[PDB]
Amino acid sequence: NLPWVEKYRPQTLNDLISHQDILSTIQKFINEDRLPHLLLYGPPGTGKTSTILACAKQLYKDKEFGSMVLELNASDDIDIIRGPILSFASTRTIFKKGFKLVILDEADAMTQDAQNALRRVIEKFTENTRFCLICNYLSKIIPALQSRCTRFRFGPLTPELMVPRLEHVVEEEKVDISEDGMKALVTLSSGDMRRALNILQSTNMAFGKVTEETVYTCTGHPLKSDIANILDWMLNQDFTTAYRNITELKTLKGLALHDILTEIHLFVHRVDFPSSVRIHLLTKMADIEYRLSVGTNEKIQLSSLIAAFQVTRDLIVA
Amino acid sequence: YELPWVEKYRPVKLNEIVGNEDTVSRLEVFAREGNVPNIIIAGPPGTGKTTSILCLARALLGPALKDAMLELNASNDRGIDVVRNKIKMFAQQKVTLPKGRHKIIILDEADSMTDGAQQALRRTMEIYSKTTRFALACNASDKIIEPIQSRCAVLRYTKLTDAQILTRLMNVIEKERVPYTDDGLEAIIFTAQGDMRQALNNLQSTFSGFGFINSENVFKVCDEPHPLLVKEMIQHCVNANIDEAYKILAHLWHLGYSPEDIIGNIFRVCKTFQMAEYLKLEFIKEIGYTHMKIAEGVNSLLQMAGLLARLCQKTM
Amino acid sequence: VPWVEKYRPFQEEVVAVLKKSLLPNLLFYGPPGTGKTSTILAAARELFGPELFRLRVRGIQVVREKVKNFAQLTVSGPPFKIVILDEADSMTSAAQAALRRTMEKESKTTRFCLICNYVSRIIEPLTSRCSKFRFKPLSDKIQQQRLLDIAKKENVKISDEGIAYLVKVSEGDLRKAITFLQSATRLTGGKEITEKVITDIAGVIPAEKIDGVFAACQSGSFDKLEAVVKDLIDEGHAATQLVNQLHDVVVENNLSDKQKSIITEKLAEVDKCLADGADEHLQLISLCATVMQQLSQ
Amino acid sequence: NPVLRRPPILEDYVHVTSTEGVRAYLVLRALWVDEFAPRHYTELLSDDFTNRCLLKWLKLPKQKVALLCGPPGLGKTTLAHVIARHAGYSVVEMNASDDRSPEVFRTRIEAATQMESVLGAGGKPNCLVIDEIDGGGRRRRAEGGLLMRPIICICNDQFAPSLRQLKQQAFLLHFPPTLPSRLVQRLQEVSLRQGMRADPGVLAALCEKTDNDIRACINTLQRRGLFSVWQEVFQLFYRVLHAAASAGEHEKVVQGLFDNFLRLRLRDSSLGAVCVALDWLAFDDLLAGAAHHSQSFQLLRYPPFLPVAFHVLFASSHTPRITFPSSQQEAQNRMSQMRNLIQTLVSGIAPATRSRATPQALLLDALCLLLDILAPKLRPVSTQLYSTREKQQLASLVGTMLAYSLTYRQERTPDGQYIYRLEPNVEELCRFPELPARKPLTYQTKQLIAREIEVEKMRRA
Amino acid sequence: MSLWVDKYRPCSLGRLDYHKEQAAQLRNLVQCGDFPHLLVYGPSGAGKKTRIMCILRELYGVGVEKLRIEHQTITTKIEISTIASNYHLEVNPSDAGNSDRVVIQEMLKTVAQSQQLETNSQRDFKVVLLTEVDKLTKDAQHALRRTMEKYMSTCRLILCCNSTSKVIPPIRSRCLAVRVPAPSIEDICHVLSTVCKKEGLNLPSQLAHRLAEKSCRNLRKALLMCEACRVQQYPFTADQEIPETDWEVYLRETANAIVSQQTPQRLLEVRGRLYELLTHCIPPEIIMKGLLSELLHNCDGQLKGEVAQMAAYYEHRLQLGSKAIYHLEAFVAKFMALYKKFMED
Ligand SMILES: Nc1ncnc2c1ncn2[C@@H]1O[C@H](COP(=O)(O)OP(=O)(O)OP(=O)(O)O)[C@@H](O)[C@H]1O
Ligand SMILES: Nc1ncnc2c1ncn2[C@@H]1O[C@H](COP(=O)(O)OP(=O)(O)OP(=O)(O)O)[C@@H](O)[C@H]1O
Ligand SMILES: Nc1ncnc2c1ncn2[C@@H]1O[C@H](COP(=O)(O)OP(=O)(O)OP(=O)(O)O)[C@@H](O)[C@H]1O
Ligand SMILES: Nc1ncnc2c1ncn2[C@@H]1O[C@H](COP(=O)(O)OP(=O)(O)O)[C@@H](O)[C@H]1O
Ligand SMILES: [Mg+2]
Ligand SMILES: [Mg+2]
Repeated sequence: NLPWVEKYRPQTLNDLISHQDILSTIQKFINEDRLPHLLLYGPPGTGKTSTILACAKQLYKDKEFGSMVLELNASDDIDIIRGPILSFASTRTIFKKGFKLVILDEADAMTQDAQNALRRVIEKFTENTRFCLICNYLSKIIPALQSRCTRFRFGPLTPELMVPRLEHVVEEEKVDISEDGMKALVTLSSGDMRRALNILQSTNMAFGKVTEETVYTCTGHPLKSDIANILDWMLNQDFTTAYRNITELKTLKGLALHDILTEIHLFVHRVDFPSSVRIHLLTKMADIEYRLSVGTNEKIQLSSLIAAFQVTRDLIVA
Repeated sequence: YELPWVEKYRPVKLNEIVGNEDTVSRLEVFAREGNVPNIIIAGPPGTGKTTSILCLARALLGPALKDAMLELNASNDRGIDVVRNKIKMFAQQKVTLPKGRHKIIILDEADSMTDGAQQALRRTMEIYSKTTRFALACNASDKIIEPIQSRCAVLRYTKLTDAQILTRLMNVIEKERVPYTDDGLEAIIFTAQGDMRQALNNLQSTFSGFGFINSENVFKVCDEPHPLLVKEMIQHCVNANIDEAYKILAHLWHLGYSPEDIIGNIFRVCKTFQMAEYLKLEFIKEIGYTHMKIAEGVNSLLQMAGLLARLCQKTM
Repeated sequence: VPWVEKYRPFQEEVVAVLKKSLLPNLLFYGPPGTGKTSTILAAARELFGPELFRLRVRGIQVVREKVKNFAQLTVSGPPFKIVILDEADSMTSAAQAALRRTMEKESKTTRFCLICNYVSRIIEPLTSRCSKFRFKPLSDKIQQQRLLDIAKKENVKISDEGIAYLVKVSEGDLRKAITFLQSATRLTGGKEITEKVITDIAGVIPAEKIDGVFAACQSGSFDKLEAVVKDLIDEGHAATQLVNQLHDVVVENNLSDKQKSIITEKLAEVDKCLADGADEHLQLISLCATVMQQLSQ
Repeated sequence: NPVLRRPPILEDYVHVTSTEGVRAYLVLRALWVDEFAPRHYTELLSDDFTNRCLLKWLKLPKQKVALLCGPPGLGKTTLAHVIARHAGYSVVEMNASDDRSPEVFRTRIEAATQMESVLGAGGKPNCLVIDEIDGGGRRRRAEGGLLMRPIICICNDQFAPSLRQLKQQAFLLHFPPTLPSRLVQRLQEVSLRQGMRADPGVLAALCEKTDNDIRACINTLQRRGLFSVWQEVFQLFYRVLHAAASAGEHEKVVQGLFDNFLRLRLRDSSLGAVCVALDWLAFDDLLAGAAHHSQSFQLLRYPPFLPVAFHVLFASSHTPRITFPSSQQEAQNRMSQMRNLIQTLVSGIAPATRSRATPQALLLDALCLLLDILAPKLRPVSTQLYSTREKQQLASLVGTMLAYSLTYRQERTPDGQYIYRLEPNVEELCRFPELPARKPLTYQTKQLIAREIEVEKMRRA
Repeated sequence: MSLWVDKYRPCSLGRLDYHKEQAAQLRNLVQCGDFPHLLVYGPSGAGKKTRIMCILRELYGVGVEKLRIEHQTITTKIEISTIASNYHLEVNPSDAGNSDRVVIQEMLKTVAQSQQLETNSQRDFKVVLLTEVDKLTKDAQHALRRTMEKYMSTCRLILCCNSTSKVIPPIRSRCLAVRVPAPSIEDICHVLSTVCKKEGLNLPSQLAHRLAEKSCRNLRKALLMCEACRVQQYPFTADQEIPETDWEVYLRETANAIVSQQTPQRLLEVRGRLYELLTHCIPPEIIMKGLLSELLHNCDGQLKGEVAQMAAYYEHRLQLGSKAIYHLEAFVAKFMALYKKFMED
């Protein structure tokens, strides 16, 4: 049927979660008419677009919503700034009164000159037009452009404030889910609600049941047991057998060296290494992760990771 | 409704600009003498280039400013034809002015037009210089072609000192009677980064959000990796305490900050951190390399951890 | 006509769940010979029937606009059309981001079934927004029998150990051994395909050269390393191939753990440098110097 | 220490063992110019070789187009205007102020060239000037082969690839700097019109303050501050002053630092310091590359550190004589000149059905080509048997140089002595200084080789 | 037909002097149908161009030798010069700068359209020859492989490059690699003797060995040097003063100057020498390799490894950067520091 990401998209201010302070502030601005230009930024899929749509629909009824809110996306592209945006901002309303509204999804994709043009347009008509700029990276925004609007950071969704939302979907979409399955669904989501919903739907389609092993296989993410085994092999087994075991596991389960390397990073900081050993390991793992980006041979990088660990064994034992 | 403080308290005369004092005095001298040559303004954003140019044009032309001044922005079309058609015809346009006055063409964000547009603008600047003057403004001086700078008086602007920012902010506070505290002023100055526009906008937003201005509210509305925590980060890096530095970094990452923000704030703290100059240069170079890695796509937490490790090993 | 397209084909199960959707975006990866395109074509034919045909897709703006022109069109009514975009990993990062945006605002009418070589394709549609599926490569034994059959029907004079060598040099995937065999029989004229012909075709460095390199490293005289590296470069062998083969040799020798670790780390650095286009001769000289320093103690 | 000999009693752990198997455990956890513009030939200034030699060519020895070269400030813009005024000819000038379409080029130039004047017969001849040359190139070269009235295009380099195609039909002048010998006096009679008094010493200082720029000296009757930051960094917190006062241009500061730090003589075993400085320079290069490869303006906050990096490293008392950087610019323009010479050489050789070798390979291996044409200096005289079998000799050399289009031609230095230099002039492209200089071929031998080349050209029907 | 390099270049595959097994394999490949795209690679001066010319000679008639100058333009407009014949076109697209992808696409379009104009007397396709493919950009190589897939039936591609490191795997995965190793010392001796004998001369074996070892197994270098030493003095002796190119000598003198004195003034002099080297458009990698090679002749055995590793690291940094002198200067300074430390200890 309809994918659950929009099939259960929030529709009112009450449906949103974990941002109650931000929603309260925007509601106060709306009620007191002091609504300034809005700069919303954060990790992907935390409900920024849904939040601003909910606020706009609260302020504007659907009869006039189309004629008083110009929703646009930056990746659809400078002519956007000088064209539809300028035309919309350069006239007052059609039916209602008050300020209009422009929502610019994925604002970080605009070029610097385009951002300067947008800044000039915004300053020209700040009285009767308000701009909501939505982006993932704040650093992509020209400092002059971000000096015209209030910045709101939408942090990632903490589990206990996003678990109940998933439970409603489970009650609605009849899929059996275990406790460890739910925990793994939260962990792989990493505060991303869209990711959580997509993983849930893909797991349900693949097997009809949600469990830690099921979701880990569906997403291809390595299991914690596998990472522990790899760490134990590097710390204990000799180089040849450690390489054989790691290569066999990786080719059997289709693991990716990036996820592997991230998980051993987490374990390295979890375990109690000596300070110098930890520094050496961090420097190395950073170097390997850099090497993967340019597109090197993965086998050599994996063996280099093993090498980085294999050196410490004599150092740690002493 | 009320105007934004960045406009409600925009200076209207060159006498009330807290920017580079020598350049401001030079602009006042140009306004008095009248026959100002073509001027180019470059520097950090929001230091008052646009305000200075507008005040100069208003002082020079006075009541004739309505029809003797032409202004183009990035919001307008500054294409190869526009400079050939609008600029040229405006230059040819007949306007009677006092002896020391000339038609002023203002091109803010002058760095934004292409190479061809500026090449065409060259001759029009050269020909009609007897009656038309140009007031360019840009953030990066390298973007405008060398002949244009050769036939103009390039006027550099700099990031305003914290004293000037404090004076302007305190003036605005007296205007608005906003309650404050020294910690809030230090925080707003730090968030300003030498930018009057940024400082005023942040102060107005902070006052709107919470009224009384203190460091807590300032960092609440102007959310960023807190400079203090970054200070303990760098201090731990100096003392080679990699574990504590990682603890702070992991706390910041779990707070959800993007790695780009964290690294930028780390470098900003490394500006004023009291620590050995050679070691500070080493740290700056390493942070620059890590920021290279971050900006080109490799933005994992592992990269920041490697940064911390290498900073720890720089002190050995 | 190439023999790869002639005979290109386990995972018929995924077709059933696609037909069960009566729809997350599909992502198919794995070794290229796993028949992913054939699988998705068969699934589309089964789901939509013979009377419903569909687009298949090098630029990014043109691709995305064509996606709008198709998905914007209505359908007779089945409800959702699934877009292919094979060779997804070949797309640049900006192109992949634009394609990700194009995936939105069209999910209400059309869906996407991307085909790529896994992790090489960028993150934000790879994580969420797509239902991933891995296509396992055929087992080495089955590939050996398949290549034996191909040699028999195409009367190629190659021995069984030659087939094993051929499937070895085509590590982990099919249709590379097939095209290697076709090129080999066309170069040899079909008279005989020896193992050295396969070695030359695949670019593999002969093991004797690796043995000579190791002997020079063990000698302890830098002049011998200079001479052997000069000779190896003069032979035209790519430095990446030398790095790979010497890596495979080193990782399974009887060298000490410290020596193996240092040599493999140096190999990784050299491979990274070669990825950026550094000079082959200098990188090989440095790697052999490190190997000397480890082996001379 | 975190290492444990034996596994912990009540907390999680991971075990690590050495190569031998000793084993250990670790816890896991969780205006004026027009007024005083020259009127006739009497208003020209001294020490100028352009106005004194353009008139001879522009009289009615048969060149078609002109060119501008040399440094500015020589009055090249008013050169043609004054020449036409002296000769009575008309003047036409253009620029890029109008849209420069090729059809527009035809409209602007065909009328100016091929049409007479609606006036008396005296003013009918016209002079044409093109400004800001940098589609138009093919248009200017199209009519340049069959026009009558010469046209001047404003430029500074004679080695531009587009300009040399027109340069071969140009009667170029020499462009010496215009000395201030008569500048001071010329300003002196100008002061009579102004009515303001300036001392002759003050006038000379003003001439030197503007590098003898007449355009600025006239307006004086009404430089670059990059040396300041160099003085701040090279000689004596302290560093915070630099970051708060180095706000100028950037790349030229980098070039000055790169060109000046070696001249400074703080200490001779400072190889560590120069290594660190070079590391910083490479870091700046990488920053410049990456900030453009990835459009991240946030990445360029660091390069301001490079002047600070040279400080502390090279800070000392007053000592060095800081000079303006030109080594990088000299290297860049000389690179461009050598590359243009490469294209000029290869354009007539490799496409010519022969020379199956890449230009880079030819470049690295062009020295032996000169050695292969050493030739015997016995001065052969007889029309037969030129000192050796001609087939294995000079005839083969002539065929070789004809394949490569190499020729020897007459040259005359300003000293007035006959010189023979190979026309492609690849010795500068191949040979290097500071090495044992091989003796070149004699003047008579180059006469000889040139005449066999001339006869072989007509022999190959 | 004057220079020994071109005069004695063989015309057909059958008359080659070395790698005759590869010549036979190429003859078998061209003899059988379904000619694929080729990726010829090897060190410079090994005969890649000669081998490709002989492949064309076997593939088409002798008329392939009748090359013609061709000039073509592309949209953006950029005009480039090309070399073609009545069955094939040869172009180095890398000379067109970063606009190489569009010129590759346009040239392939034109060749594909033109081949259908009854250019089928012997073969049903034209040959598009690309030199120095390694200098192409990644997007250019992607466009190249895409167009190669596009017009496989109507035209064929032959690629020549000194190395395959910079070639994208997608191109290598769909082209037939033809490795052409540099000929051995003995092969260079025979071909030098064969040229010497066919010219009516006499080359002593010791002189041939000196030429071969000095030429660094680059046959073009060997032939140029042999002709130069012949015109210098026909009666060859074992002690013949064989000349060499000026830039090699200048690089050797630069390395000698580096060794002689480790002082910053000497460092600036070496920088001037490096400016002189780069001016003549010799690639930075060549300068680095030659400098390292001559430096090792003076360094102690225990020091050579550090120097080699430093040279590789700084060359890689130079590849990453844009200003060549910065990294070359850094390598020179680092070498001077290390050599000063070791000589003075
Ligand atoms: N706070 C939330 N509460 C409930 N569902 C949420 C929340 N945030 C996101 N979602 C779910 O994730 C989907 C995607 O959210 P949305 O695109 O609006 O987020 P965003 O943070 O603005 O991200 P992006 O910039 O990627 O569009 C929603 O349609 C909804 O199903
Ligand atoms: N020196 C100053 N004193 C007081 N206020 C200032 C000063 N400089 C800037 N401001 C404030 O900042 C606002 C923005 O300044 P302005 O538009 O002139 O910026 P700018 O430096 O030209 O930058 P940009 O071109 O990036 O917009 C002014 O309207 C004013 O409120
Ligand atoms: N020989 C001369 N006699 C008199 N005045 C001269 C002479 N040469 C130059 N000038 C004066 O010097 C100034 C230079 O004017 P002009 O525009 O011709 O210079 P240019 O050298 O062609 O220009 P540019 O320096 O911009 O390349 C003018 O004021 C001109 O009158
Ligand atoms: N078999 C051969 N017999 C004689 N001369 C040869 C032979 N092979 C190559 N050469 C000579 O060596 C030179 C190598 O030139 P080229 O083909 O450009 O080398 P590469 O293409 O490998 O850089 C050719 O000019 C040719 O004259
Ligand atoms: Mg959203
Ligand atoms: Mg401004």
